Amino acid sequence: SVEPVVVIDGKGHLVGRLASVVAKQLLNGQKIVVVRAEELNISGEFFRNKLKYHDFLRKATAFNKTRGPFHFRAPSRIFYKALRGMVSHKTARGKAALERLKVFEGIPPPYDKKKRVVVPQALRVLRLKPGRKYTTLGKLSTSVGW
Amino acid sequence: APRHGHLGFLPRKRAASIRARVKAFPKDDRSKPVALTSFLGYKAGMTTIVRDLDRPGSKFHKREVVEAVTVVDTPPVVVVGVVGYVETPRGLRSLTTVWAEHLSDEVKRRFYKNWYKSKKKAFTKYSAKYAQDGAGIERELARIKKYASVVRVLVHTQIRKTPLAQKKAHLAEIQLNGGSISEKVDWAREHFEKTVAVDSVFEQNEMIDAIAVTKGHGFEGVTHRWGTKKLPRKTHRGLRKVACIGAWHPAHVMWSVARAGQRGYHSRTSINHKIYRVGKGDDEANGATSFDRTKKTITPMGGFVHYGEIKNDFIMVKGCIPGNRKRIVTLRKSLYTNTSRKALEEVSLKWIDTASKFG
Amino acid sequence: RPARCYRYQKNKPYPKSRYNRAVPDSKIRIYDLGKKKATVDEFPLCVHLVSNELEQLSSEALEAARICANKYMTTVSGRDAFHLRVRVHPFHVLRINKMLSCAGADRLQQGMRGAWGKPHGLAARVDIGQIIFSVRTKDSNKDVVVEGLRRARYKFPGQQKIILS
RNA sequence: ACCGACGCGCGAGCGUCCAGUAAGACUCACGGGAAGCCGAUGUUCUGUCGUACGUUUUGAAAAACGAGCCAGGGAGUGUGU
RNA sequence: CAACAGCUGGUUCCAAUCGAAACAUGUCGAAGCAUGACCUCCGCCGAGGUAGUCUGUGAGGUAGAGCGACCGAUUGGUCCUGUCAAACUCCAAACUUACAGACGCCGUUUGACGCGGGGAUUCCGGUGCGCGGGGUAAGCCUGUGUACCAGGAGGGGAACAACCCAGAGAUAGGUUAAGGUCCCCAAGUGUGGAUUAAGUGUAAUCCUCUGAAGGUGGUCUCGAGCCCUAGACAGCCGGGAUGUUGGCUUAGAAGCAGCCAUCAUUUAAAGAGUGCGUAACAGCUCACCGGCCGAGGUUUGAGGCGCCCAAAAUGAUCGGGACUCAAAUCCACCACCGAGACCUGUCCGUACCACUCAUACUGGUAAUCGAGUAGAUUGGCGCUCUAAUUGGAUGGAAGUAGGGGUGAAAACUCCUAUGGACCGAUUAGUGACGAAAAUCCUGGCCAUAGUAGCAGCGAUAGUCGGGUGAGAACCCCGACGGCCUAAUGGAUAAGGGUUCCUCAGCACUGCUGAU
RNA sequence: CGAGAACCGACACAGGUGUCCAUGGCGGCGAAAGCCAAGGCCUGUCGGGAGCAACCAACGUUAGGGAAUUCGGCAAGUUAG
RNA sequence: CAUAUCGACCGAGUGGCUUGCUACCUCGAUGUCGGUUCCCUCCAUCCUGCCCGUGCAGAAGCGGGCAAGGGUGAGGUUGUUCGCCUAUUAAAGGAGGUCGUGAGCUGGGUUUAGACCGUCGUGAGACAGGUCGGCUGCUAUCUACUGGGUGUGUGGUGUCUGACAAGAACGACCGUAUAGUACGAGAGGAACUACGGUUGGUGGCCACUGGUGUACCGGUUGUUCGAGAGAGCACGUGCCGGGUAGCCACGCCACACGGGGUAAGAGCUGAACGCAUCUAAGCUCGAAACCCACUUGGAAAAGAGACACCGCCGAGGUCCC
Repeated sequence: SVEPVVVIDGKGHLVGRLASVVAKQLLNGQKIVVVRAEELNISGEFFRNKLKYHDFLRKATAFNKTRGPFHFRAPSRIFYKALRGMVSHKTARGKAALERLKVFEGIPPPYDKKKRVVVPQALRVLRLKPGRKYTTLGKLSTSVGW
Repeated sequence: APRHGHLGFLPRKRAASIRARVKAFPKDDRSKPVALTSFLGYKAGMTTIVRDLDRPGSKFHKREVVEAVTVVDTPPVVVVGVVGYVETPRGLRSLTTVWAEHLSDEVKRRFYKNWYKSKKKAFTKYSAKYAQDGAGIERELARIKKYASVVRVLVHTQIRKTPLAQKKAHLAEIQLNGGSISEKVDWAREHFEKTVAVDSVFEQNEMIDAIAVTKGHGFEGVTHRWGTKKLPRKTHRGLRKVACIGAWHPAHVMWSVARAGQRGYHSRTSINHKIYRVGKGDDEANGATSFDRTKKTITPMGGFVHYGEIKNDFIMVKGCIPGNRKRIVTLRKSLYTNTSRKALEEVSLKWIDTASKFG
Repeated sequence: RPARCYRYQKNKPYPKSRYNRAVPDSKIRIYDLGKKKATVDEFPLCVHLVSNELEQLSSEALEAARICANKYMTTVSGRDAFHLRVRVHPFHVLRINKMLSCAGADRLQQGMRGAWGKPHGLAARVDIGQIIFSVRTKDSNKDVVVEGLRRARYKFPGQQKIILS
């Protein structure tokens, strides 16, 4: 498969905070993947999350025709896309370290060994006085067809 | 608008192959498999039938005409070669085959009897190179250890007797859906060496999708493509031309909107064709009937269409689409979608209309 | 209506009756309500009516917003209690687009110079904190008069503060 | 600079002394080494900046005007006062 | 006749110093001029000058305010009481302004201030801010003061004439400004604290960033009233007496439309009843009564973050991604990033000083020099032929093409190829003497394109053999098949002018080919 | 030659340009149509191939309805000697 | 009885369909009005689905919420847009796209040159009066889209997979049973569910009916071939009568449900706040709408796929007929 450099878990983990790291590191040269896209969460929700996202109610998909653009539906692409943002994807080391990063669908990570968390981008979803409903990953991409 | 025509089938090219290739297959439980989940021969034109009404809640339980319709001539057809497929990621890919040492004496064209020396044109399926086992073993081993995917069989409809057809047989693989796998794998192996007919997977009353390329002409204008409005009178004299297609930033229009192009041709299935009858050409009667070796039950006198007389195995598929036409080749299926429940093994078929097409 | 390019002061003086004629009469009934004469001033309970804004309410604004006000002041038995006072008068005259002066926005017309807007209406103006129209009596009820002005405000372009006694 | 010493400040902290208490671009010398080895042209990649030119205009990349391209031609001169 | 135009277009080399006006008066004048303002150059003069501030001596009636101070508006009452002003004023700024002294700055080799003279350009402006007048308003019209754009780079603002920083010689190192530090993107996923759950917000200014007079016991913070250990709220739990439906009134009026009365009894306590409710009753509630543990309770105002009044047309958006104990907001704070600005080395230009014949050198000063459209000034032209002085060329002139060097520049010069005979320089003359652009002129050439046309007409015309020939779909022979019938037949006028006939031909012409 | 190449129209131009043959046959009222002689021609001068699609020019036939179309029965049709 | 419903004054907004303004853009030219044809969109929903309220008995309504899947026409006058009128209909909504659409059509109106009338003018002539007639250029370079190929990137035959993409593939109505029932004094008069059918849309097909059918057969007028026979011409069939195949529509066939998750709403358990509470965590249901189901396309999805067999000196393929 792809050669990992530092594979990163992404379970309860804010997506951007993670992909705002691995897309820095990616830039420097580092190779690799986040897994557990699927459980990777962004806060604020169950509404202006479903919409302005990619549901078949978001209407992100099915948005247009021969003009695009199209978005993504799978939890992989959904926050792969986030990764492209925060990268000068178009050219240079941009689409370079870009290609050299993959997000994997996964329940517990498909590759054998648990991968590291990042500098605290953790859910801390327990007795969330500070927390509130934030649920995303698969779920957003589940309302939307896979 | 509504938009004219409907997206769906796209782009709307010509059709590669004049043989239908079913995208999907029924999914099954409590199944053999068939191998020939799909099985088909093809069209003769058709008349109409008087049928007893089946079993509705409704009062009508009497004679009523339905278009006993396009009787297609099938079969028998032979499955030579069950093909395994195994392993992803990527997609399905063939494994190894099986064989058959029977070789219908006509399956040279589009098959065997290729020149031994290599020809610039690619050679079709021909085989004298045989390893029945080895293929069997390869499949079995790549079963326990690796995987396998749904297995299917090659098939080829013979033109034993059809008006104007030849040794050429244009057949495509039809999948077998049995139970687990290995049970079914056995089934497709038994129905390997051997031959089949419609009266196998089939049944009167049972609903089946039907697929085939529509008959039709080459490129035509917008109006009789997806329908479009003709006129107004100005460029009325000229051909119907739709208003400009898209105007803005892209100079070109992807459009999805009214363009001239090929029509005719196709490749589309129909769903839930009922199959009112099953049949033959040999004489069989409950009581005395004509003798002196009469002919098929439903073929009009005067023959039918260009390619006439039917005298062998038939099928009647009411409300004929057929999703193609005269002497082409439709493929049968099982009814994947299904709506209403199945009817019966047979229908009454009180009367069949036999008359010269003309007149 | 609507009053938009009416009550924002972006002009300067006059009223001046010398200068102007054909002023419409005000449709603002008397600015003396309740029993006058006797000094209402001896009262418990106090006042209201603070503008909290800039200016120019038209007589159309005050005259149905003030008797509207009085109407639900009637509760205190016709002639028995409070005096109502209004402060400022609708002096101030406004003119509206008569196509001859300038161009563009109002107080400009067609051409350059020329028709100033023709007289149509008058409105008093007020400051950030002025008392639009006040007076009270002893606490008749909880404060019917306080209820008054609830209605009174809500027909003023400004957001008026009740202001406690 | 610290530290420590003394003196101030409601306090954070400051003043005075300690104290202007290795390294440091260039250049050179000795020794050693390099000869595609040290020092423009064509095309291309990367970085920064960048929507022609001339004219008209308050404002032109302009959906304001001109030119397809190139060569050659193509506009302040004479007398008198 | 090269008509005239106040109107459109065009007007060809480099560099250095200065550097506008888009306003005033007159004008058959408003698409133009002249004269002033303003720009520049030259000569003169000779010691003061005044863009800033302070003080002194004067000028002033706008802001505000007020009107028992004029004036004119504008309430009520039996003197009290309610309001106003561009064309009101008993008052009265800030501030602008004349003059002087003082400090500052500037000037006497850089000669200021000023005087005289030459040359202009210019008299369609625009934007921000402050003050305006008109107008519903405007990316409106029209003033004024000022700074900017025009004619001003560079950094920032997503992009963007005039918003912010900033005014710019070349090159180099360094530090900052505005702005920014999660990624895209340099620098923080900075510190202490609090709010927000709406993705509010991540939007200084503005045609541009809307939002005015939907909801939230999510959570945090702040305030106010009342009630509490004589025990609150729940505060919570439970209960909601007799005369009697009080008298009157009323259709009814029974605690609760209204008027009058508001006693008495039995009580632990209970109003001739606090509110809801009924047609009136009923019923609920308080008011009122009983119980219960023990400490806060309840009502309400405001703010922070989040959560779930407010409608628009191809695909939603803070520049995007995306963000919530924040990457939002407010109050503080620490460290960084980040311009051509500021500092710093060398060089260049310009001005001035010293020396000098010199504007040639050399040394020196510039914190108080270095942006620029129109325009003024100054250093660095080309063409023809004549003459004097004087040079080059077949060991390759001029011209041409491509390329190197110099000059602000017009333009000069060299190298290579080509070309294959003429060509310069200096000085004095002479005159049919002058590029990127003008729907510029002439020529040449690419794309367009192996594209359109060689079909359409009431005349749809050929085909098979053969002849000739280097070559034959269309030149000729035969056969077969057709076309024209007032004409595609016959004879002629005009007009053409050898197109007629023969022989030889195919470079030209023939809508393909051709014998 | 006297003209769908000898004339005028920039051309081997579907245009324009006078006179006599008006007694060739059938037809019929006819110097009309249509067909055919005599006479002239295959030079209204590019060809070859695909059942030869879309689209266009001319045009034929369309069931039932019959101007509902449209500014308007435009266009076509109807009638016919 | 504010708040079933209607709802002034005043105040705050949103949209960008009307109108006005800008005199900002274009006068070396951005083709007019109306119509037509063809595509997309907006709400802020007219109908249909699911809901809440009622001044909700029922029936019929009225008002409000979610919701854009589908549907939402034909004619008479007028150039008209607009609007008036008629009969149907579930209803016959409105608006944006250079007042969408002239390198698409039309050319009836405005607004050239001709002319008449009225009015005004001494007159030429005029009119924000009326009227008749009055022209529509271009071979597509780029871009855009609809379809079709050749290559490049990541041995062949046959059969498949499915990332994604399209759909309205279905919408709606009438009738019968329910039932002359519930509800109601009576008059009147439902529903769930099960059936039959119609209409609009969609796909396909021609046995049947119908159209065409200058294939064909016949009748017949004129004329020419002497007559007869048999024929030519009469636009490309002279005309009339009939009509095979094929192609067609006016003909015929087929086009669900159901499941999952939601909105409005109806509820459950349930605290904060001992009670109460549909909500704060949790949960049961619940729209024609969303997803699936179903039809169509789809190895160029660069992770460029899978399987079986044949084959690398001959498997297959192109040409050929």
